[PDB]
Amino acid sequence: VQLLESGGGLVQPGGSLRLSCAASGFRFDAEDMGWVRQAPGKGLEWVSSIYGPSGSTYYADSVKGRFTISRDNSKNTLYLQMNSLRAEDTAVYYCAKYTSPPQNHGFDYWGQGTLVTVS
Amino acid sequence: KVFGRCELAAAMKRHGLDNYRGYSLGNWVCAAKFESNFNTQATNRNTDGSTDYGILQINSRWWCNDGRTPGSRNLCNIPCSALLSSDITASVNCAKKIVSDNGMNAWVAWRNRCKGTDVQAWIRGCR
Repeated sequence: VQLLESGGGLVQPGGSLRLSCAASGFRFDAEDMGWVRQAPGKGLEWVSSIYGPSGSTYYADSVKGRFTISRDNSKNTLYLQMNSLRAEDTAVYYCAKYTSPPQNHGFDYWGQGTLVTVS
Repeated sequence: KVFGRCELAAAMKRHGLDNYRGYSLGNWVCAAKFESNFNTQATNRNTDGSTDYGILQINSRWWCNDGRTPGSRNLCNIPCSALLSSDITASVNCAKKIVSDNGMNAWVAWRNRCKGTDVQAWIRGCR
C-alpha cells in the first residue's frame, strides 16, 4: 500500500495546479479515497472525496467549483485539479484513504503530502 | 461531562456492554479513554468530512446523521446530536449495532491503543 503525491510548487494567486497521487498495493478502481490538507498551523482539513465504484465525488464548502477530484483508473492515479488558487490554499496536500472501513476517525492512511504555496 | 473511570465502567456494566460480543468491559472503557478522554461532549472533525461524536466517538458517515456529511448512511437511525448526552444510552445502543456489523476494529483508537493489551487494567480497582 503506497500513496505517492506529486506536482506541488509555487503558484501565483488566480493560477492552477494539478496534484497527482500514484496508488499501489490495493484495488484503486473501487476504494474510497480523498484529499486532505494542513495549512500552517491549522489542523488537518478535508478537501475532497471520491467514493466507491460509483465515483460519487464530494467537496468542502471552501473549494466547491474550484477544485475537481478524479481517478485515472488506467494508471491507478488519483487527481486533484486545483483552480483559481487563493492565499488561503497554501498547505501540504495529502492523499488519504481508510485502512479498514467502516470505521471512525475518517481517513487513517495517507501519503507523504505535497507542498502547495499560493503567493 | 467528563466521566470518571469506575463511573464509566459502571455505567457500561448497567447498559449491557460487559462481554458484549465477547469484548470484556475493559475494552469499552479503554476505548473511551482514547477516543474521547471520557468526555461525553467530545466532537472531532475528521479528515474525510465526517465527524465523530460523544464518549465512544460515533462516526457521522456510517452510523449517525448530522446533515453535513458526505456518504451519510445513518445506520443507527439516530441524530449525532442525541449521542452528545451525559447519559450514555444512545451511544451504547449504537455501539451494539457497530460491534455487531468488524468487531471493535471500527474504533480506530481501540485498534491502535487498546487491542491486544491488558484492557481489564482499565476496570481493575472498581467494584
